[PDB]
Amino acid sequence: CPLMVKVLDAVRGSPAINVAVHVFRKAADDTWEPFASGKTSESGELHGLTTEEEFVEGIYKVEIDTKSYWKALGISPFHEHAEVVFTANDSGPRRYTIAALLSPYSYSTTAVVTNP
Amino acid sequence: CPLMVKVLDAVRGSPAINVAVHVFRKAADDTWEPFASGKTSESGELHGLTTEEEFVEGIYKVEIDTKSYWKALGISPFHEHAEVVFTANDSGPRRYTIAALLSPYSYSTTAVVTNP
Amino acid sequence: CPLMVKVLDAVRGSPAINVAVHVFRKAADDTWEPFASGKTSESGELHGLTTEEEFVEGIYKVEIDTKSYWKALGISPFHEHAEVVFTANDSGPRRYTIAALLSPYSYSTTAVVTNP
Amino acid sequence: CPLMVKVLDAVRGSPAINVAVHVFRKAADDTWEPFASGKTSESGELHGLTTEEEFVEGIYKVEIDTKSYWKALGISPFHEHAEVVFTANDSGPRRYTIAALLSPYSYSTTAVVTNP
Ligand SMILES: Oc1nc(Cl)c(Cl)cc1Cl
Ligand SMILES: Oc1nc(Cl)c(Cl)cc1Cl
Ligand SMILES: Oc1nc(Cl)c(Cl)cc1Cl
Ligand SMILES: Oc1nc(Cl)c(Cl)cc1Cl
Ligand code: NA
Ligand code: NA
Repeated sequence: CPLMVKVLDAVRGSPAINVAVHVFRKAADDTWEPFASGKTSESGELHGLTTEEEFVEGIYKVEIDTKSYWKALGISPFHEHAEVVFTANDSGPRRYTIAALLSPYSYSTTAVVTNP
Repeated sequence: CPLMVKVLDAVRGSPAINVAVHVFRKAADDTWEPFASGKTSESGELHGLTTEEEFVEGIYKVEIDTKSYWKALGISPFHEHAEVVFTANDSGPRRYTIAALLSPYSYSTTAVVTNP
Repeated sequence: CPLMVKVLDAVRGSPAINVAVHVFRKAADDTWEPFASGKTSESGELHGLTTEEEFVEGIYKVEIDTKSYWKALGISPFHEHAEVVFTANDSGPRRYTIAALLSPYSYSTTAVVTNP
Repeated sequence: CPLMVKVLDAVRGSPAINVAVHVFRKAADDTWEPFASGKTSESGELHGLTTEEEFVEGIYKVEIDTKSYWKALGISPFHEHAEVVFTANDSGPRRYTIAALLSPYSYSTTAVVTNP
């Protein structure tokens, strides 16, 4: 698991379950190419997006579909989604956890980067 | 003012209005002495708490009555209050803004310390 | 202004000054069109981006050049930029403040939407 | 583990290791009685503070010693500590995770409450 996403709900005090996440990687022509996608589990975690072999150097975009999450709960939120954009693996392989804390008009994101 | 407090609501995307705020100063016997208090305005801001003459170096505590705020909106929150404890230092810049961003099960706080 | 952007620095406890901000509007073909831009002032604020006449309903993206900000302080940051994507809706209140709080490996953003 | 504390460092993009945490419980005479203490591990987590039997109903204060953490790293931070104050177990036993994200002039805290 070189790439993991974890999402929490600041209104309910709970993991954010069933949040859709789409990952893109910037291509040689400067467009965002689809790279991996999934949804958070009952623990708010999304595991298994990619592998060490496939997760090469690049600029990645992790799109967290916060609007779909809030609307599936019947609430009207402010943001369309949360985008986390970063260069990965430029000094060799690392393990990345992208965490997000969600409210209807606010979110926070942080990264935990470790060296295996 | 040397000290200003600003409170925001992450659920509704609005200032947090009519929130009670109490400021205390640590006394020599390690107890908290009342220092100043008020309620946030329509902009979420509380001005006029103290003066330069009165705001000497020391340890201060800002207590924000977040539980009453959420209950008046019909929401059951997690925290009893939000407390911000810091040292005022004359070497640093002269004006302190204590900002807090509120959700039912979370809050964040940051200090903006500037010189006019 | 109908749209204002404010950026704060969580490491130094200060406004984030001279941060580049680009605003885009989603066009009918799903591409991002340049809409407005500027640099934050000494207060961390960027005023005057647009007018009521120009700021019609639609999807907007605010891109904050956080990577350049940290590099000019001699700090290597995680994110390429911070992006805030939202729908402007005439039914809601009239003035939007997009606030962001920056650290090298995290950021938060909140929307304060008010009526004068 | 009915009570767990997790702490992250937003400057380093890492767990906050070796953070001291003191938990207090409000006594019948309205004072804060020491309840449990410990320090975060290499994963930023603090396990084993208490037991189901001992973690009765009450108002608890979780004090996270952020100043000692930053100073042990040679940095001068703003806050003395972070205090998280909440009523626990008022509707029967629950499991509580208190999470905190730290920067020198800012912190965020959230709670995850689950029913075993
Ligand atoms: O396990 C976890 N990991 C991270 Cl990174 C956060 Cl922010 C929160 C939790 Cl509970
Ligand atoms: O957590 C926070 N986030 C933002 Cl965006 C602001 Cl302006 C202030 C705080 Cl304390
Ligand atoms: O003036 C301010 N405005 C906003 Cl919107 C935030 Cl989040 C924080 C501050 Cl200090
Ligand atoms: O402010 C915060 N932000 C994030 Cl992303 C997590 Cl996981 C936890 C907290 Cl307290
Ligand atoms: Na390289
Ligand atoms: Na009860």
